[PDB]
Amino acid sequence: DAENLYFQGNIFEMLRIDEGLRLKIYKDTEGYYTIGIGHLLTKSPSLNAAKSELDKAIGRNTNGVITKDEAEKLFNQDVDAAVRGILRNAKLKPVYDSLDAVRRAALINMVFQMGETGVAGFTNSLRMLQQKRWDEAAVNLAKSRWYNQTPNRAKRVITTFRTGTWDAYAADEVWVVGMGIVMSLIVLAIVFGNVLVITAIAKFERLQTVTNYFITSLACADLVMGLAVVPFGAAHILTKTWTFGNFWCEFWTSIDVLCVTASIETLCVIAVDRYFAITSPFKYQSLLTKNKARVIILMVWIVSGLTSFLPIQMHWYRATHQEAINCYAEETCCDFFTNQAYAIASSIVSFYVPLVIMVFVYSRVFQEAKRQLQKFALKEHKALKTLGIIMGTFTLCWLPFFIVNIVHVIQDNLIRKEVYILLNWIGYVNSGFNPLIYCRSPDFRIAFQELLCL
Ligand SMILES: CC(C)N[C@@H]1CCc2c(ccc(O)c2O)[C@H]1O
Ligand code: NA
Repeated sequence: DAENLYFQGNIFEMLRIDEGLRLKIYKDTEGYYTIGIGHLLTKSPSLNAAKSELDKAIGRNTNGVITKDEAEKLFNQDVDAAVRGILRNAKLKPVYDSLDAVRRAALINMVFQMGETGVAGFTNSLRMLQQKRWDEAAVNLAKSRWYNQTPNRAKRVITTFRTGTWDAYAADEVWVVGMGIVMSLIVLAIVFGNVLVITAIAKFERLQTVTNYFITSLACADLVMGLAVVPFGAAHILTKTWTFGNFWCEFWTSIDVLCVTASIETLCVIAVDRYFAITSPFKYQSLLTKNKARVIILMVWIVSGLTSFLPIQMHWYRATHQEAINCYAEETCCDFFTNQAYAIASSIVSFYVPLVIMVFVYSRVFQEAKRQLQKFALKEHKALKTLGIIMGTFTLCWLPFFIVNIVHVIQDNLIRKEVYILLNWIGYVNSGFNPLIYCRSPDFRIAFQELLCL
């Protein structure tokens, strides 16, 4: 023994990967009602009949939703029962003893998906496993109804029978560290680039323009993103729990909407800023005093703090469904749950209103470039590439999330929890992209050369 590295070999982890933990009732690949980790509730298609078995098996009014503690106990029970059925059964016991440790898990994994009676119907494939003809049983087992309905999970178990090793599953562990180091590169990039932007404007007179005053507010929201928002969410995803208590859960949730709102509303302020600086250069400097710009900065942070802490810290954002009420009570749960009132209104204030203003002025900056005092020249394609990056980058990062942000409260279980977090993180990396977009000026290009080399 003496093995506490990561990924031990066991049926416990093997089944977590094939089943996945899911606290609310759901229809499996076939359509049967299931909960927890691959727990079959009932074959009756009525959801109320599924709750009745769950409420009896739990000893509580679950409302179709169980806690992460209850799911683990149903998972060990279904596992311990699959072994008891292998031992009570005539076809399975000889093959279970004849099997080695790793291939015993493959036999338990079938019995926990199909029952003792079902796994025992593989008379030929069990006869092949009996004589240790792994490659021949792997060919046989790939011809069955079981392979046909869940080819992914069957190919993994069949490979575990064939090779006798966990390579069908051990590749899962490489994706954990690869996700982690990628998160570390994201946190370093956002903090590196945005601390550099804020510093160049603070120490350097040539960079204290009105347009950089908005750049500074953008880099401030992006800096808090990489110092506060991103790091706790990386610890959330990797630990698969929340270790900082309930109060810090919502105030991490509060700082997140605070930054993403102020970040995008600043990008909207910049798009209008350059529209006046480009199309009306002379009034743009007469009207927009450094004080008037600072008031515009306070409007964004006041709209953002009202759209982020005020709802969340007042519990207005909260959902009412049972998995939401449980997560609000779990100290270790910090999953995001909202009502359709908040998921919609925040997307308008955070993303959609700024998006429309931005799609409007940037396009108008080019329509009114045409009606000037003058030939298919090269600097227009150069400028056309530049704004395509300014709007192609902002769109690909946040549009996929805020679309999904609206849909996940319109038709439930249409957007997997997994995808909602990935598109959310795909938005988080906008904060690292921004310094590489809005700070390409020769004045910045010099301040960055002197801040680093000299
Ligand atoms: C809860 C944290 C972890 N993610 C949020 C969830 C929705 C949301 C974001 C940003 C701005 C908004 O307006 C939002 O409604 C995302 O970052
Ligand atoms: Na909570």
